[PDB]
Amino acid sequence: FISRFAPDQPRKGADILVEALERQGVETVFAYPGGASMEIHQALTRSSSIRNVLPRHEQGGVFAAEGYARSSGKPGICIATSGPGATNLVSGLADALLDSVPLVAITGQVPRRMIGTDAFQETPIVEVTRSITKHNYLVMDVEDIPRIIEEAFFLATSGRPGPVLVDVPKDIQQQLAIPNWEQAMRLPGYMSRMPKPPEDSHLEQIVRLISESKKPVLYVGGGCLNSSDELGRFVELTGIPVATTLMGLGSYPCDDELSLHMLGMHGTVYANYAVEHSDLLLAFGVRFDDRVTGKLEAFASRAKIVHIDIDSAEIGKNKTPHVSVCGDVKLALQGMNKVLENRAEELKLDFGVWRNELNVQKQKFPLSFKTFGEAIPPQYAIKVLDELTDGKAIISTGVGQHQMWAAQFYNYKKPRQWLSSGGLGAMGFGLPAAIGASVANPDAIVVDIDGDGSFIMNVQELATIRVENLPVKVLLLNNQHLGMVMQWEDRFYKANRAHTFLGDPAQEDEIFPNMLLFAAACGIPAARVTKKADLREAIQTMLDTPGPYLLDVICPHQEHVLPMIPSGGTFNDVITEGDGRI
Amino acid sequence: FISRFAPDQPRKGADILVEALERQGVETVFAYPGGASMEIHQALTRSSSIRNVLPRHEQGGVFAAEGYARSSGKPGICIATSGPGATNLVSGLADALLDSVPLVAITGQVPRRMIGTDAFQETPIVEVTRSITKHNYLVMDVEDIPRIIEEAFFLATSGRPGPVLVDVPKDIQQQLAIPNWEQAMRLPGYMSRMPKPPEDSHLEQIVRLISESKKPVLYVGGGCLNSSDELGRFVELTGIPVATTLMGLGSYPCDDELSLHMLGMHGTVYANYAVEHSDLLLAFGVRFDDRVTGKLEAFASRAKIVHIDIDSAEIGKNKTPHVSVCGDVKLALQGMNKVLENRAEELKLDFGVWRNELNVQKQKFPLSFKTFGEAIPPQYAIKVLDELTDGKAIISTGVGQHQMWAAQFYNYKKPRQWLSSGGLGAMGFGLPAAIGASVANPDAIVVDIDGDGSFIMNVQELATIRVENLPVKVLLLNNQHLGMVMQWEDRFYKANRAHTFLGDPAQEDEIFPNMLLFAAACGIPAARVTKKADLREAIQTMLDTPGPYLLDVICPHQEHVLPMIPSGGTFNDVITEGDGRI
Ligand SMILES: CC1=C(CCOP(=O)(O)OP(=O)(O)O)S/C(=C(\C)O)N1Cc1cnc(C)nc1N
Ligand SMILES: CC1=C(CCOP(=O)(O)OP(=O)(O)O)S/C(=C(\C)O)N1Cc1cnc(C)nc1N
Ligand SMILES: Cc1ccnc(NC(=O)NS(=O)(=O)c2ccccc2[N+](=O)[O-])n1
Ligand SMILES: Cc1ccnc(NC(=O)NS(=O)(=O)c2ccccc2[N+](=O)[O-])n1
Ligand SMILES: [Mg+2]
Ligand SMILES: [Mg+2]
Repeated sequence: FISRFAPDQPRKGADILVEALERQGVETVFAYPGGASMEIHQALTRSSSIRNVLPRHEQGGVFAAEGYARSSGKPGICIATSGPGATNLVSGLADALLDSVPLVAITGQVPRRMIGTDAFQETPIVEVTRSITKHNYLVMDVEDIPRIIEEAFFLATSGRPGPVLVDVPKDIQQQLAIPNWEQAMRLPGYMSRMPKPPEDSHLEQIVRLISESKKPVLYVGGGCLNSSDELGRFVELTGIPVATTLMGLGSYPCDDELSLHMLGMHGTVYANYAVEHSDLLLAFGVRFDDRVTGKLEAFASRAKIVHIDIDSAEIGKNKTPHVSVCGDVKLALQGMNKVLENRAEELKLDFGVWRNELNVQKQKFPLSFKTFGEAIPPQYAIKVLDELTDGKAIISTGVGQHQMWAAQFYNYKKPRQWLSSGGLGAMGFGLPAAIGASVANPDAIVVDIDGDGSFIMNVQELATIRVENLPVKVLLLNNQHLGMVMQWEDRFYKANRAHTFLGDPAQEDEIFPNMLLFAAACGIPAARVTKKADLREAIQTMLDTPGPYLLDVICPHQEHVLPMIPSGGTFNDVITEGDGRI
Repeated sequence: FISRFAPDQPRKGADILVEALERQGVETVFAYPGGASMEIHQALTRSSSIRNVLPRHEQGGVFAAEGYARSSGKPGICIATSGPGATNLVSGLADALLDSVPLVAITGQVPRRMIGTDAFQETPIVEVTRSITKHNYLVMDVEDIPRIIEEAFFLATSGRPGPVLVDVPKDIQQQLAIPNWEQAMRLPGYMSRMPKPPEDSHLEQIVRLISESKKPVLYVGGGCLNSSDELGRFVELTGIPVATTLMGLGSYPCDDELSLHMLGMHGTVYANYAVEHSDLLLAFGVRFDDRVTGKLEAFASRAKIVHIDIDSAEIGKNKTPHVSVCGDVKLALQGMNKVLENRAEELKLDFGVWRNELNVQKQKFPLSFKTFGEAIPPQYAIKVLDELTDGKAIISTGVGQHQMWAAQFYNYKKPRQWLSSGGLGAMGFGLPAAIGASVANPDAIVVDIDGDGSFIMNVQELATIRVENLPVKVLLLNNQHLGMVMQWEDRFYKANRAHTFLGDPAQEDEIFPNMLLFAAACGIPAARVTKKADLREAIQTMLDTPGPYLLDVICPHQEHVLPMIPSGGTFNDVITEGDGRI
């Protein structure tokens, strides 16, 4: 590593922190400047390897860092000033923690001598973010910067990945010092309980259970994002069907005959059927979240549960397993793969009768949508995008109906193609997320499947897309409503509208606001499409036009995401029919 | 009070909470719906007295409630869903606490049985907001709703006003119960240390000090917002000049001969002079914040300090006073006014020599600006707005250069005409704040003096302005930069630009983005003005056109806010000359 400073020569704390980032392999930050972080931004300009993407609001900054992180496997880095800068990161951090996204957040702070005095732009950010980050730090000495950054990146990326925040007082940024880069990390506790490689004692007991079962199911989630090859090989050696959580899409290719697609509340009927009637549940890298389980005692009630997780706090949290393995699923699969490879003819595994039993359910209840006259079905739009991009686009989304359809109707080949807020479910995620994805993946098609409710929340980032000259494609499914809330309104509150309409009550038939004009304000080419016939061409034009593009897709507002298990329900409660129409 | 329910008849917790609001005199909420707050929104629709203004992002919601609160003296109410809804309020709460703004925030939460399980859209909001609210609550029983709401509004509005958050679990919203409205508030500690009326022992000692002083100064702040009459009478009985904090503008009319205008870092030279050389400092409703004091030992170092504050934790926090009074400044002035009225001829007060000494400073160093050819001076634009509105507009602002000029160059007659984020200094405040102001004041001219950096952050609220048909006027001082950061960049970092340019580096002379097109997207009439000559007419057109209006005012980017005391400095360090030019 080549420094920009002599080994014996003092420099500012701000300059130490930036070098600390360079030494971690950081190439991009998302930083919005302010009083308490100016020094860091000054140090940033004199770096040649780190580029800064300036957002227009710091919530854009964080979600952009998440996009960056989710679409690459690298940690996302964002920087903010004290006070209002810092607090605007809060939703992103909470989002990153719940979805296990590696993130390092750096915030400026008032000078140390003023911490606690309610100074200009002061917020006890360490206090505020304690329950919503993996860990955080207040830097109280310039001597500590090398050690804290190293710890921050280590903690953020190791074990169960998560957000780490580092608060840096202005006077520390200014203090001249000589950094020492060979300090030991002060993480003795965390480091002592980092999971060991799985030994064969546990792994052969699982292969034993597989060979003894008649109806096995793979329940696969966000823990498997780095184990696509391993899981691939595991399936071809067992022939066990694969259900997936929303966070796990793409781990196993959605367009394969062994794929049961997504399970859960808006999961496919056949996936939930498989899990309902399975005798062996192989839960790899999941957290038995309420959205997939529903009522707990009814979830895989006839199943022998095997649960592999890198977090011990997750094992036996919601459903208590029969067999458990604590550690990396990649290694567990690698180990299980060898056992299955060696004893292949010794086992002669055949799950034909079970796989077939599922194949009839896949036909009796496949994913379906209605086409009404010339109106665009949102589902069909996503199918056309899938066909035209050849299933190879990076997709980010907002939250709601459109998010579920983007999950249901696009066929993700690899993981890290699907970027979405699952745990927290934060609106205004898709657009800034797309920015991060595109900066991390300069040669890939990046499409933000967004809703008009979500899109508008962080519309200011269209300024960012244009200025940063990024080829973000926006497929806006415009249905004039907060659809997800409207669906629940329709089915539980006698269709009584409670502030879910997003258009203008005066001109109730006019599309409002005009999303094309937002795009024009930022010099981004845009088109609107209303007839289904024009769709195939409109989307093709979006893809072909160089640089950013917005396509406003008008959809009938009364479509419903199906299937649906009402919250806290069972597989028997599954709703497969109906909409907000007549 | 007429209820919508029989006294003996059960109803939902959601319906109890809404009635609790009606019983408090609530007429407006700012609420964005979601999964965990649907029930509240359903209960809201069946209320006939409370209207809901739906924002497009919940940070808009909070700042709108702040606008409402700041421009009326009533508490502002906002409602949000769990998780991402709740976290998006965070900047508003922190803002409201630092500026002492009465606010009640209600958030939905996951059902009680799931608190702590990282459920769908769960955030420990009570944990997160503890250090940034006056108080908060987790409701654990439907029986507690009447008592908690009453406590919430009491705490939010009594003593030193502030934000209070009430977290309400979904199952509590659904539970049927019969509310009891006569419960005693469980605030024995808070209620026992609520300040008593000031007795004459203290007040005559102050009048004694006034008559003994030769160079007295009134240092007046946000504590005086409800004491404009009392302070008015106090001045006409003493003839003591009035300096003001940013939060206190309008308490004493800026356009009066006894007014020293604003003091502090961007305060007038004569105001800071007065305070520097005063022998008696009358600090009424201020908090000796670093922005006005600078280096503490040098601030009024020759002055006898009298400090009246409703918060005992503020008295002797930063500067230790000689004499102090703990309580309401309105009552203290009322008491002091009688003493001064009775002993008028007995004292024969005359501060001519001191007032005159200040009058020469007011001439030697008045507020000034340069006009460059045909380009618009931002200062002059605000002067024209002042003249044309007759000084009677409600003004909200973003944060930065434009905020200081809106403070310096508009002459506020009454308090609660000036709405601005002072303590936290949050960008994207001016626009949603204006919405709250206009909903609270349907017949007043409401103008948001905003900057292009700040404006874009919450540009989505233009959808809100239009749909809610509110006559918000937006005077956008567009200088293509984060000006305040740029000014500091110019004077401390050799003009080295560190991510402060907001336009497009490709088309560097084109105004970017096009703010008129944002306004058009939301069907809001808009015009751009570049030549100074067209300004008088452009602004007049903004005022005359019914409904919302945006005026894009182009300004040379290298203007500097003056005067300026570099942070942590003295009156001797005052900078009165220069800009970002040649
Ligand atoms: C408004 C809303 C939703 C509607 C989103 O509106 P959209 O128009 O963006 O998406 P669509 O459903 O119509 O396709 S879904 C939802 C959930 C699942 O909690 N919420 C509540 C919600 C409210 N606020 C934020 C920041 N995030 C949220 N998820
Ligand atoms: C960007 C910025 C400022 C520039 C604001 O840009 P504007 O264009 O809106 O205003 P102007 O100065 O050019 O007239 S001032 C400032 C301070 C005083 O901390 N910050 C840092 C800042 C950054 N982010 C938020 C939410 N609030 C802030 N105050
Ligand atoms: C652009 C700009 C505007 C206003 N202030 C500043 N910077 C500072 O004030 N720096 S500072 O002196 O260290 C400071 C003193 C008290 C509170 C906060 C800060 N601060 O956040 O930098 N920078
Ligand atoms: C619009 C919409 C979408 C999804 N969910 C919901 N509501 C619920 O799920 N209600 S719920 O069952 O009480 C619930 C269970 C677990 C976590 C969170 C909630 N919740 O926030 O309402 N509402
Ligand atoms: Mg929608
Ligand atoms: Mg500007």
